[PDB]
Amino acid sequence: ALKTFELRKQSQENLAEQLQELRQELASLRVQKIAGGSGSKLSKIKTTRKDIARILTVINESNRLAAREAYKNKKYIPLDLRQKKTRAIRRALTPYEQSRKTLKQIKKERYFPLRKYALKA
Amino acid sequence: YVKTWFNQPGRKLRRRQARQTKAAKIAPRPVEAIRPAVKPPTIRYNMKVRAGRGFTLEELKAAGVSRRVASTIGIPVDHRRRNRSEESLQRNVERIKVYLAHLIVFPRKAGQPKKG
Amino acid sequence: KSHTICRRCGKRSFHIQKSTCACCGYPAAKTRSYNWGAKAKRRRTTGTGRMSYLKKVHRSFKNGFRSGKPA
Amino acid sequence: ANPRQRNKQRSGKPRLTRRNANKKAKAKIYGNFVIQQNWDKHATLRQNYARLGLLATPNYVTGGVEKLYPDPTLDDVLDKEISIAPAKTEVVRQ
RNA sequence: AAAACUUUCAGCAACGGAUCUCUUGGCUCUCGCAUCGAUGAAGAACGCAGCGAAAUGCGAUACGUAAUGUGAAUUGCAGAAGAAUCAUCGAAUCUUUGAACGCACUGCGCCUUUGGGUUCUACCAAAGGCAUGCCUGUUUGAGUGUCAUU
RNA sequence: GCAGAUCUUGGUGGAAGUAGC
RNA sequence: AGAGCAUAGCUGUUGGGACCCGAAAGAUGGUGAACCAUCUAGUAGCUGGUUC
RNA sequence: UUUCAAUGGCCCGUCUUGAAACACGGACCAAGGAGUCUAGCAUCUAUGCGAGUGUUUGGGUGAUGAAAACCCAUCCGCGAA
RNA sequence: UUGACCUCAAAUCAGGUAGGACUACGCGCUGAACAAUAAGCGCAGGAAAAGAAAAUAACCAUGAUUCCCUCAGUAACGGUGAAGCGGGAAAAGCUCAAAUUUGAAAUCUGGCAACAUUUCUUUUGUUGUCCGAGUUGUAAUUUCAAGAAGCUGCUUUGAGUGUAGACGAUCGGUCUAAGUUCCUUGGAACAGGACGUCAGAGAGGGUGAGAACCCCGUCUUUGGUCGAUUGGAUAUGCCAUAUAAAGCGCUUUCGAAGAGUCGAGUUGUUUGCAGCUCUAAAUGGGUGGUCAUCUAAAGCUAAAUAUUGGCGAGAGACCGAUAGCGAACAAGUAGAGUGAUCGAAAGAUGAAAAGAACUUUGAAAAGAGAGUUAAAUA
Ligand SMILES: [Zn+2]
Repeated sequence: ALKTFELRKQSQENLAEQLQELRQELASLRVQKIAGGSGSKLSKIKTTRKDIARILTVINESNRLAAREAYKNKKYIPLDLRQKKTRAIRRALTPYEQSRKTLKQIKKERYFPLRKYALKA
Repeated sequence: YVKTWFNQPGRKLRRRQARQTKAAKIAPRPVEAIRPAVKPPTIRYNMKVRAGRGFTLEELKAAGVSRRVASTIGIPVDHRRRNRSEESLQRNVERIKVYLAHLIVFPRKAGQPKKG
Repeated sequence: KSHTICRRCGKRSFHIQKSTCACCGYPAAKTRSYNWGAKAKRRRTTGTGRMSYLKKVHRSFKNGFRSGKPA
Repeated sequence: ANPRQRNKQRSGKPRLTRRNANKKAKAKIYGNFVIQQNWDKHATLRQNYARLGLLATPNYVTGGVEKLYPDPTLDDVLDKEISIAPAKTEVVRQ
């Protein structure tokens, strides 16, 4: 099984060039197994499905990372490159605008803030 | 519907843990604010003295504490209550004055621009 | 017959003449439920399906819906 | 018994168990550093305030108080000036 | 009157599942917490497990991939030697439906872009899109408007 | 704490190898 | 020249489903005069039963 | 224990009825199966204190389970009047 | 005419947002029967609602809301049934409209361009510029508790950004006492007997029968340690648009206060509310006993409170397979019904499958000789 470590230090075109070679290989084993396949064929399929998944991950990981870099310091970015969390969290007041106060209130907390004190018994 | 009190000892513990939670945040200052001394409003109870809601503005002015400073050092203000007699005024003015004697107010850092 | 499958609940309760499901209230947007159908509600409420996304939300609440990559 | 709770009983997935049950342990003190150093973690907040010489309540207490060991006129209220108060403890002096 | 037959008793064999013992279940109480959805939810359908009775898990990356941790398993078989039908989990993926949204509800489409191809103007395929109400703004054009207009 | 409730659930009989198919 | 107050138990009694099984329902909301779910443990002077 | 002999012995429950007659219920066995919990009131007994009496709304406190036990500030109820 | 303004439309224009689900608790609307009752419909949150007096009272007066106890089974009403006071839990207050900034719209959204920042390449802002909004009114100031404007002399001050350490919270790792000695029984020792050990650990579970010392754990831990993410403070460097902004004090100057509402008549629902007709005032108006009290017709607000649901957790004088959830197991499954809906029965070989090889009879199922096991009376 190819490791993700050396699957992440090559370009996409050759990385996509590894996609179809694994695709027909998986397809070929299915042809062999329906005409008589040993236990290795079941594993060789099982190994190659995860192997196809591993390289598909690094294609999608790198493609998104390319999109994230391209849409850095942009005001509006695609919905895919955005936080999800929950729907209500995305609608709540941001911490900045929850901290907004009128200039009347700023003068209250500047001249008369809650003091730190103690009572001697 | 029948209300049951099986959470009675669990409410006692929960309320005590809130007092400990509150005291941890505000370490040396009292867990309660000082309350005035008032007299209940009936012929059945006007001889008793109990605690009020807050000190009147005329009581704070005599004690020397402004209504804006008062809230910041744990002295509640009751804009509704008034002093119809000199005994209520003096009973609660002394209460504020005693409170100020036993009070340590820790200094605050102040923004200070260079000139002007 | 008088009923066929439903596009929303798949149960054979979709009337042909009215084109209205007798089980889930299709094609109306609000799913058909009644407070006197307590047992019926327990047969289709949350938790009787995959709950695929809701399970993900419960798993992600512990760390505050964090994102990014670990160091 | 619920279909939602039965669902996670029938699953192989583990519960989102959170071990948070810690009773009888009191909140740790922040805010003042002087109070934090001299604050013991076993005693109540009444016992710690009294030991450090402070007042937990400037009013009455609405119950009994623990007993561990057996014990052995407007002019003079307005123009007066109370002479502060002594510090009973080294913490209050600090 | 013996046999048979009938009755009673006992022995053994059936029948049945009581009782006893327990038990990864229920029930009740208390405590902590606040977390669904047009960034597609709850639910439904259809698929993937080498076989799995179901059930569970997962989504064409299909009983999962990445990352981290533990460090040698898996197991009814089988299978790999950073293994694991493991745990954690911040990254990716997540078929058709469903508030379900191009029109319809099987199909029929629209616009744009991209590409095919040995059939290159076009055609075809794919992708991107294409619901409604309402709010802020942008752009454009009408008016039977108010004027401005020596 | 059961012998009854045309009691509840389960098991099992005579009718009967009968009625019959 | 006050005998109460509190708790526990016993007994009686009045409410709650009120010893158990029992009487056509009616109403609300649904499904295709009918059917289904809930209110409901509805209403019983009466019936049957009620354990050493 | 079985069986024999002598003597005796009407089927149980319910309702009815002086009584029965009755009419009901009962094929058999196992398991389940019906005066319970709670609020108020009154009598009686026990227990505590007694012109008093009642800690548990709550507060204090409780390191060995801390929903227990222990402690009681202000009221209030019922009595005394 | 050009051209401004007001409209009325359009765009697969840019940025957004609503629906559905859950619904234990919560807030509205609606509603029968046997009562804000079930249902039906609408809408939220971690709580909701309520909430800083058009409130009580008649006192030596109280002082937002909410919840508990009491008042009290009382007043009142016709069996229903409160509230003021009183005792507790918790406490926190405020924001607009009505004033000329008028010596200067001082205010705001957006586009664009840089610079930052992050639970986060996902987040959130700053600065500059242009456009738009806005004078039919955006800021500062004011909210009756006052306040404004002057005057006066006392006391005051950051919506900045880093570093360091301490103190907390949250998440994930890591650290941890002592018999498996001897004898007997047994298939097995975890039993009995003997001799020992540990114990801040003699909870519980597993292991071939009752295990503190075989194993996981338990105690230490109300912590040491390693990281990660964070909160409020402290210390300190830098920056600071202060020609500014406040509190208090004093007056030969001023002081705006919410209308198809209040209220009146009348008709319905359950006094409140609703319709309909009419429709106000300015020491006025409301509610109380001439007097007292309050200041409606605009808005926000934590905590104490609730919680058969959701994410977990710890328990119990509970039930023990006809019980306890319908469901201890393929359980809302099988199955039934056109459909709405309805809806079961069913737990236990043994320590180990060692699940009966082999021979033999039979068409087969099975049987018999054997065989395994402490036991096939498993
Ligand atoms: Zn349907």
